[PDB]
Amino acid sequence: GCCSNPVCHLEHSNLC
Repeated sequence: GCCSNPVCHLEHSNLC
């Protein structure tokens, strides 16, 4: 998932 992703977590460090 985007949240457990690196880049997608970077971008979405909100959710995660």
